[PDB]
Amino acid sequence: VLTQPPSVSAAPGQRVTISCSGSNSNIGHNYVCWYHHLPGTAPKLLIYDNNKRPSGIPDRFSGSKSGTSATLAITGLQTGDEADYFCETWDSSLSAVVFGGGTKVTVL
Amino acid sequence: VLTQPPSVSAAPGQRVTISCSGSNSNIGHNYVCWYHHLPGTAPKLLIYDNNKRPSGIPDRFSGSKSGTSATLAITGLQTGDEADYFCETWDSSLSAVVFGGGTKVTVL
Amino acid sequence: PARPITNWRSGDVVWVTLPSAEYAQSQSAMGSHPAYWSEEATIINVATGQRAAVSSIKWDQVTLNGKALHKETHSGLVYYQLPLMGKINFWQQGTTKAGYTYNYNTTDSDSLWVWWDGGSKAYLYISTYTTMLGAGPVNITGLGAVGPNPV
Amino acid sequence: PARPITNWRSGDVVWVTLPSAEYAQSQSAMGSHPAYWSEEATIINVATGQRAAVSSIKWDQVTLNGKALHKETHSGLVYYQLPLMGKINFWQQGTTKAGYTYNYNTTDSDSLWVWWDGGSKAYLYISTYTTMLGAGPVNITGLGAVGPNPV
Amino acid sequence: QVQLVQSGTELKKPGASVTVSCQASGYTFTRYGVSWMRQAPGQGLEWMGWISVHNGHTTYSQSVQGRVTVTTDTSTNTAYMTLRGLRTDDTAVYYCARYRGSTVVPAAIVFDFWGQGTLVTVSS
Amino acid sequence: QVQLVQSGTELKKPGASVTVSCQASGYTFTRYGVSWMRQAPGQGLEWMGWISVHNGHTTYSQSVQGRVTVTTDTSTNTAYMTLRGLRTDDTAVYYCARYRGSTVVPAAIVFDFWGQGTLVTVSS
Repeated sequence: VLTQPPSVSAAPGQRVTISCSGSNSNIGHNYVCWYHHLPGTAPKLLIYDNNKRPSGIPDRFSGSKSGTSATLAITGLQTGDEADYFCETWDSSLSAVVFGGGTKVTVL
Repeated sequence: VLTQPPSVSAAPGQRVTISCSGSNSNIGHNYVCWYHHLPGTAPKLLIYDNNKRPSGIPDRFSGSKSGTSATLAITGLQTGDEADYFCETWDSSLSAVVFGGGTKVTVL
Repeated sequence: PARPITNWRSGDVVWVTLPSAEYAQSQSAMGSHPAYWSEEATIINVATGQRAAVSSIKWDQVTLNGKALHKETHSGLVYYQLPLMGKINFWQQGTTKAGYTYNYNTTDSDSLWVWWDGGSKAYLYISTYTTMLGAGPVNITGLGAVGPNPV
Repeated sequence: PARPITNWRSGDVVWVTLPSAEYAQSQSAMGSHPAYWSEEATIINVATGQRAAVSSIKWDQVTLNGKALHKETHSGLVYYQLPLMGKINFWQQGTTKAGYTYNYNTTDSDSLWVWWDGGSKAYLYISTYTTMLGAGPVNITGLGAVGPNPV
Repeated sequence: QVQLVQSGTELKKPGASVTVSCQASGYTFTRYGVSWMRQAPGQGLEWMGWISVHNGHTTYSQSVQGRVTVTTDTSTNTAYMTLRGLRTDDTAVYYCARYRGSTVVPAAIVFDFWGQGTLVTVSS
Repeated sequence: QVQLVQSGTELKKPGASVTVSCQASGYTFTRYGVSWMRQAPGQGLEWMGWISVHNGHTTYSQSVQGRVTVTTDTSTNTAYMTLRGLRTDDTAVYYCARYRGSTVVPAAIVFDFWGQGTLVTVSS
C-alpha cells in the first residue's frame, strides 16, 4: 500500500514535490517508477529505476528515493502538467505490483 | 560419522587406497583432511583441501574426493608406513568436527 | 604490428562496456538464467589496447588460443562463447555501485556470450541474478579474465 | 617513459597473484570479515604492463589520481587501501574454479588492502566469504578495476 | 513505434464474463510480457496479473479470487484477459501495459508503453 | 619451528576435574586457534572443542555435557582445557592442535602442528 498526497499545487514556474510512502518491502528494497496519466488517456512513463528518464521526457521531471520514500520533482511547472502522478513498485511481502493513489496537480 | 576400513594391506612397493565415507553434510560440501598417527606419538598432517600436501610430505601420499567419498592413496608403499590413517571434516548438520576411525596399514 | 581484436589468449583481460543495457530474464545461451544485454557494446583488450565495437566484428573469425570459439544455436539464433576464468565483474558505468552474477555463491567461472546476426548487428550478454542495477536501460561496464578453451 | 607501479588512475586494471595464500577469519581492515592473504604477492598493471612484488614497494609513495592512498591503523599496524570499482574477482591459479567475496550479493565495490611493515615486508588481502577455495595455502590470482579516491 | 491498441467498450451483466483484447505492434511480441490493470471510479490503479510471452507463465493478484485468466495469441501478436464472475464493483477502465523486469528481491518493473484503456460496465 | 608441548600425565578420581595445558611456540599465538581432542582406548579421535585467540570464542561439542572449558593465557602463549565431572569412560589421551579454517558452509579445518598427547586416567 503506497500513500500519496491527493493534491499538490504551485504557481506557473515553481516546482512541486510528489512523494510516495511505502515500507521496507515496497520501496526500501525495490526500484520505484513514476507515471503520468491524463484522465481518459493512456498512462505514460516518466521515471524508472528511481531517477531515470526515458527518451522524450524533459529535464523538468526528476525523481529520487531515500529509504522507504520516493519523491517526484517537477522543476519549473508550466501548463499542460495537469494530470495524475502515481507510483509503482514491487511488494515482496504481498508478491504483487502495488500502485500509489494518484496526485492531482492544479496550476495556479 | 565417518566410516573407514579397519585394515588395509599391501606388499612393499604396491599402493593402498584408504577411503572414508560420509554424507552430504560431511564430505560433499566440505574439504576433508588426512592425518598420519603412530600410536603414542602426535598425529601428523598429510593431506589438506582434499588433494594437497604440506611441505615435507612425500609425493607417495596423494588424496582425492569424489562426492561424499574421499580416498587417500599411498603409491609405492614401503616400511615405516605402519600406523593409523584417519579423516577429518566439518559436519554442518551436527555443527562439529567429525573424524574417521583410523586405518591400520600392515606391510607384507 | 599489433594483435587484432579477433585473437584471444587464455589470460588476456577483457573490458566490455554496455551502452544503455536492458535486463533479460530467460536467456538461453546461459541456461535459462537472466542477463543484462546491450546492442551497442564495445569490447576492449586491455594488455594490447585494441578497441572495437561488438557489432562491427565478424564473430566467426574470432579465435581463442588459435582455435575457434564455441557456438550454440538456440531457437534458430547463433550465440558465441568467449569463456572467462573467474566470475565476470560488472557495475553501473561511472558509479561505484556494482552488480553480481547468477551463480554469485558458487565456485564457477563465467563466460561472455555474444549473439551475432551475420551482418552488422551483435548483442553482448552478462550473466546476472536480478535487477540489482535496474530494469534497463542502464550503462554497464564489465571486466573479465579470458579463459581456457572449452573442452 | 613509463608510468611507475606506484601511480594509479581511476580506471586501471589490477592483476594480483597470490603465491600460496592462507585464509584469515576476522580481518580488521575490511571490518571483521574473512580474507585470503599472501606474503609474496605480486601486483601488476595490465594497461601499462608494469609488474612489481608487493613486498618491494614503498606503499606510502603509491598515489591514486595523484593523491595519496587512504591508510588505517588497526591494533598498531597500518593498512593501505587501493579501492576497486566493482567487486574483486579471484580464482585458484591455473584452475577455472573461482571464489566469491564477502558481500557477494550486495551492490558494493571492493578494495584491495595492503599491510606494510615499513621495510621489505608487505601482505595483500582479498575480501572473501568462506573457504570456498580451501583453508590455505592456495595459489590465488585476482582481478580488479581501479576506482575513485575515497571521500 | 511501439503501440498497444485495445478493444472497444463493453457492457455486461452481474455474473457475465468479459474478454478484453490488446493488439501489439512495433516490437518482438515474444520478447516482453503483457500485464493488466484496472481503475475503479475514484481510486488509483489496481494490478490484476500478467503473462510472459516467452513460454507462458501467468502470475495474478490475490484481490481477484482466481477469476482472471490471461492468454496470448502469438500469430496475431495479441494478448487477452478474461474476467469471470462480474460483481457490481468490477466497473473499471481496464488497461494493458508492456511488462518488463524482475520480481526477485532487488526488483524493478517498468510498465512502459501502455494501452489506451477500455471501460467495462457491469450493470442492468 | 612451530611446536606444541603439553603437560604431563595425570591420574584422577571419578568426579574430579582435570586441567591440561598446551604451551605454544614458533608462531604468533593470537593469530590462530587451539582445539582439543581425545582418544579412548580402542577408538578414533573425538572432538571436544576449540578457542579462537583473536577475541576468545569457544565452540564445544555436544557429546560432552557442558563439562569442558577452554581458556588461554596470552602472556605465556599457553592454552588450557578443564574437564569436570570425570566419568570412568573419560580415560583418554588428550591432544592439542592448532585450529585453522572456517565453519561456514564450504568448510575446511586443517589441524596442522599437533601436540604430543597427554594420558588422563580416571580410576581409584
